[PDB]
Parts: sequence; C-alpha cells; structure tokens
Amino acid sequence: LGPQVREGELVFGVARIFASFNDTFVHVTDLSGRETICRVTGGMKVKADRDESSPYAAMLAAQDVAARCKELGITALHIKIRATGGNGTKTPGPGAQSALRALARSGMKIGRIEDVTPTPSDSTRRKGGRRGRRL
Amino acid sequence: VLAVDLLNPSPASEARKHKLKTLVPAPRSFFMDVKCPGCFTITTVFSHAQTVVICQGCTNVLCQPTGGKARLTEGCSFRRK
Amino acid sequence: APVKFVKVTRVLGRTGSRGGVTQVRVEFMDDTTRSIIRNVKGPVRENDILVLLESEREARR
Amino acid sequence: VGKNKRLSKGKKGLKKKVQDPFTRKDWYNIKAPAPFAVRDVGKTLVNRTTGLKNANDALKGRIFEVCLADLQKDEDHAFRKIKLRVDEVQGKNCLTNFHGLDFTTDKLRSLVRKWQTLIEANVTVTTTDHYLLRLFAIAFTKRRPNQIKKTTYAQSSQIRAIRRKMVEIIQREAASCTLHQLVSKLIPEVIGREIEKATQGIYPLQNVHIRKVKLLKQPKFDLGALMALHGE
Amino acid sequence: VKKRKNNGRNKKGRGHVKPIRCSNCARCTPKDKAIKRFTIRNMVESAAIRDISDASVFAEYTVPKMYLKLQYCVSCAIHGKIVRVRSREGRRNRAPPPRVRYNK
RNA sequence: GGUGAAAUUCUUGGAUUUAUUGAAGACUAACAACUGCGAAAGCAUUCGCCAAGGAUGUUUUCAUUAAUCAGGAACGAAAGUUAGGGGAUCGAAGACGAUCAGAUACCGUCGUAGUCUUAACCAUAAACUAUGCCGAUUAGGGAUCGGACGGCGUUUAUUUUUGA
Ligand SMILES: [Zn+2]
Ligand SMILES: [Zn+2]
Repeated sequence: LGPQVREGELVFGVARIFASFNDTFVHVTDLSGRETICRVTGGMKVKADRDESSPYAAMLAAQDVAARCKELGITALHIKIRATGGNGTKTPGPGAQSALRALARSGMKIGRIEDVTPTPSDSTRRKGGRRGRRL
Repeated sequence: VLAVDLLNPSPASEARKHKLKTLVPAPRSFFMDVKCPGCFTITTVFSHAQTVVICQGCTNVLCQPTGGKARLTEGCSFRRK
Repeated sequence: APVKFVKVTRVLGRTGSRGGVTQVRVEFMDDTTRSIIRNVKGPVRENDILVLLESEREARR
Repeated sequence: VGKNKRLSKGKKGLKKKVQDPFTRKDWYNIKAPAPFAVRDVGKTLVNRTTGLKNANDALKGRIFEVCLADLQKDEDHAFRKIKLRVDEVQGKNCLTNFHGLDFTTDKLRSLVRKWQTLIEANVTVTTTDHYLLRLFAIAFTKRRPNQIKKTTYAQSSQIRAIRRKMVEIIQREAASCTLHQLVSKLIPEVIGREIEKATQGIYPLQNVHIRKVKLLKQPKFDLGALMALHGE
Repeated sequence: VKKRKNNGRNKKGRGHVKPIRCSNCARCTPKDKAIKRFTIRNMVESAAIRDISDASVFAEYTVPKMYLKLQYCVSCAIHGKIVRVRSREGRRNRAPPPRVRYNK
C-alpha cells in the first residue's frame, strides 16, 4: 500500500501548481516527473465556471489532495509554482497562493519553493495584432 | 571683464590654452638627447616620433611610437636640449 | 465543526460601496501569537467578541 | 462543472469495471555517486514486474532533480541543482551518475542589475573519457570602494579580451580530466576563482560563475566503471 | 503647438528603434516611449509567511522573492492609474516621487 | 478553452496536465541609458576573412587646388509586382459564434495571399527637429562619450611603464 520505512524518516513528493488566469491545477507526482499520484483541478469543485480561478476554489481542491495523498505514505512536498508563460502574463494567477497555504495548514510538510515559469529568449509574434484588443 | 588688457596675458594663463589659440602659435614639442646604457653614443630624438628609432651603434631600440609622445625604454635617461 | 472564538482589538476604517461593511482585525483569544484580518457587517467596538465559522479565508487589505 | 459534458464517453462507450491501479505498485531506493556526501536521496514508484513487461526496462532512463544543498548537507550551495540518471538496478536499489548542472532561476535574476556590464561565453570540450559536454560562463563588472561615478561600464574592446580569456582557461582545466575528476572541481568552484585571478589586469570583474553544464555524447556503457564509484 | 519639448519620446541622436509589446493590450510601441516599472516582491504575502515558516523542515527558512518588469503603452498607463495628469508648470519635473519612509 | 458574462471547438477512439527524445522555420529577452555609429532610409548572440570611415597627435608634404548648385546621376522603411526555394508563428480576403432595433464592425474559434530568402522592378511616408548649406561674433553652470597632457594616493598582477 505504502512505502515501508521507519517512524523517524519521512518520504518526499513534489507538487506542480499551474495557476493561470482562467483555472488552477494541483498536480502531485513522485520524486521524478514520470508517475502521477493525484491531480484535481479547480473546475471540479465549482459549479459556475466563472469562479474556476477564484481563490476559494483553489483551497477546496488543495484540501482533498492532502487527504488523498495521506494514505499513500507521502508526507512532505516540494513546490513549483508556474504562470502561463511563453507569450503569457508571467504573473501567477489569483489561486496560486490560496492552494499553497491549504497544504501547509492540513499538516503536510513543505520545503524548497521555486518558480519554473518558462521564459523565451526571443519569441515568435504574439496574438492580438499591432493595435491590440480595443475593448 | 569689461576692462581687460588683451596685450599682456599672464604666462600662467598662456600655459592652459590650446597650442593654436594663444596670441601667437608656438609648438609644445622638443628634441632630446638619449643615453643608452649599453653604448656611449648620443642620439637626437623627437618627442613625438612616429617611427621606431634605432641607435647607430650596437643596434638597440630606444623608443616605441604611440598615440601621443613616444615612450622610452625603461632603462634609459634623457635631457631636454 | 471546530468553531473558533475571536476578539476585536482595533478597527481599521470603513469599507464597502455604501459604508455598510466595516473591516476589523481580530484575535483568536486562545493562541495569542496568531492574528488575522476579517470582515464584519455590523457595528463593532473594541473588546467585542465574534464567532468564526471558518478561519482560512482572510480578506483583502 | 458537472453539467457541461455533452459528448461524454464519445461516439459509443461503456463504463469501466476494475479501478484503484495503485494496488500493483512497488517502491525502490535511489543511490548517489562517490564524490557526494549523502547517498540516499528519496524513493521511487513503479508498476510490479509481470509477463511481457519487465520492471527494469522502465528504470533505465529516468532522471532526478536534487538540490546540491541536500547532497552536501550545506546551505551555502542552495542555488545549484543537478540531475542524476539511472543506469543499473540492483535488488531494490537504483544506481545513478552525473547528468548536468544548472543554477536556480531566482539567483540568476537577482544578479543582473542596471548600470553594469554582463559578459557571457561558452565553449565545448571533451575529456579523456570520451564525453562531449558544454560549459557556460558568466561575470559582471565590479564597483570600486572610492568610486563616485554613477555607472561602471567596460569598453567593447575590453569585453572581447575577457571573453577570449574565459575560453582559454576552460579548455586548459578540462583538457586532462575524467568525468569523475571534473565533477570534483565543480562543487568547490575552482574554475571561477581561477578565472578571476587571470582577468584581474583587464578589469576587476566580480561574480565569476559557471552557469550550467550539459553533456551531448556518451561512450559505451562500461558497467565496470559504474560499480567502482558505487558501493564503497 | 508642441506640448512637450522632448515630444514625450526621449529619442534624439538616432533614426529608428525597435518596438515592444504592451503588457496589457499587446500593442506595439517604441521601447523609449513605454512606461517601465520594476517590481520586487515575495512569493507569499506577509500574513501567510508564518504558516509556511512553521511548516518547513529546514529550521529557519527564507521565502524567495520574485522579480518582474511590466511595461505599458500610455493608453493603458493612465487607465490603470500608474501615472496621472499633471499641471502645466508641474509637467517639467522628472524627479521620482519621495516614497514614504515613516508611514505615520 | 475563452470572456464583463456566454457560445462555436476538443474530449475515457484518454482531452487538459506530467517527464524524456526528434524535426522544421522565424527571432535575438533581462544587461539597455535623456548612451554609441552612419549621407539619409537604418543598424543589438559568437568567431574568421575582405575592403572602407570619424576624431585626436605631429617642428611631415602640395600651395588656392575652395562654397553652393538649373538640367543630370547613386542609395531610398512598409505595402505591392515577376520567376524559383521555404512555409513554424501571426494574419488582409473568406466561413461561423455572440452583442444589438439593425452589426457586412469592436469581442471569440478557424483560415488564403503575405510575413523569410535568391535574381530583377517600383521610388512613395507625420521620409519630422514640421527648423536648407558655408563662415564670424555674443552668458553663467554642472553632467556625459572618444583622444592627448599634468598630479596626490589606493588596488593589483613575473606585478614596474600599462589597466581600474
Ligand atoms: Zn651602443
Ligand atoms: Zn496597452
């Protein structure tokens, strides 16, 4: 069911939070990125689809991750926040910080926060035109 | 100002103006005699020489050209003649 | 539900579009170290006592 | 949202029967090469070995991101992360060796500042062991304690002199080394401190670092070499 | 009439400069004309630092910062109240505003 | 997914998300500024080759060889045109979804010419400092880029002279 280990030691995971301006993703994998352990999005919790990015929805989605990952044996997480990136805003969305607290309050351990948003050295042309969205 | 003697500027004031903007133009370069340690000869060298100067005896370099006034070899002495 | 009790120590201006809402800083009166920011609808004085159903929402500014 | 699905399962489908795929997983330990201090770095998960699907084939091309602070038990090296690639699988154990190096994102953004000059260069090199790997370098101008002038800028002619000096030093140091030998030089930052002394005459040039290293080619597997560093 | 001596551009001594993309409406403007703001902030807001601090496994911990450089066209600059209209005499004053260092 | 709010569209024929690897074309972030070069248009990753240019320095050389120019000639952003190569991204025309009394638009999902390059045409821009070119004189100040000269110190190297 879970990894056999002495009571003193604790096993580590990594959480990859993708927070855009339209939705928020909570994703837990093993130490490497190959195997997914749990994943729940903000749209599963809210029923009005204009609140998928709301900070309230991120808290609910983050809480049951700790419950679902508790019996697997994993007890600590690494965190990697990322924005849309590329040609996007590069500013993490409103739900980026709400989800991080709910893992800490639920009782899980935290270490090595980092930001992994991908940035281009020189990008292709960006959507919109030369005059932008005129509304 | 408004009352100045233009005919007789102080010598200190003429040491700061451009070489061409004084009352009468005058060069600020000179010739010099260089004492090579190796030999006993005397050579006349321009202060702003653009070419590498070779002494007549023992064939030793005495100066290296540069942007302004040529720099002498470290082990050499000169007098302004 | 593990309901918590909080007490008001200072009031920090009046918010809202029409001044109905007021913003106060509360104290959990069981762990004196912790302190958060909350929002209240009615009139509030210092040393007032409030009952909080959930203690993880906080408020803007 | 529950009430948005229209096509659902698709053109035509039926529900599933068996669930909870986590009942057939297994856990393995991960080890570390010789130069690093601590060897245990965590746990890994995989499907149980079965017919037509051996477990060892899935644990031969995985890489892990481990912060250098954990390996050396020192918080000074808190901005460098390196990768370890699994090669051989003993009984409930995975063996790994060096696979690269890279700075953290936040440390690099704090270094670059206005009214300074940024100098960067790169060069490929191969070791006595036929490893083809590439190195990056970075440096910045240094202010003087009694300086009054606002900006410290170097002339582009001086920049090329420094850039030429960087390439010469890197080739000389990595000319006669092995991959194990080279890694032992990266963690004490020997390259950076040696570069600073040589370029002292051209310009002060504070904050010399090796930004990242990645390898391009590998020789035959040579299982004998892997066991030499492991199991000490 | 000229409203500004520098034409509101800051470009003298050259003929052309490559444009950039606005961070809000994705418009194209010359780089020297855009309004640029550099911001340094923490990963988490000050109320949430305590919850992260006592949940760590590294004794004392310091949350990292985040560094951004936003840059806008003038149309998006004064609608978001980044800058605002000044008086005729007050226009010619380019000193940065004195940030409050006491905060009452 | 996307929006002020929605829809068109994709999805257990596994969408979205996660790690490793490959191919193709375009572009050179941060450093980057009341800073540099060019007759103007313009020009920003590294290194090799080729010819050209400004300023400074000079007790070199020629001795009026000069200024501006009707007609005349070279270069001249973007779009557009003629033949091949290339065709990732954006996107005139076109097709749909909403809004609206109407919406051939502003907003959203697709998408052809074009966007890139070689060999030839075109010769127009708010091509703007809305300010033609050469020469003389007229007031105070502190910043800055390139070269030379003078000076008290600090720093530093196979170290001095040089560089900061
Ligand atoms: Zn002699
Ligand atoms: Zn804008």
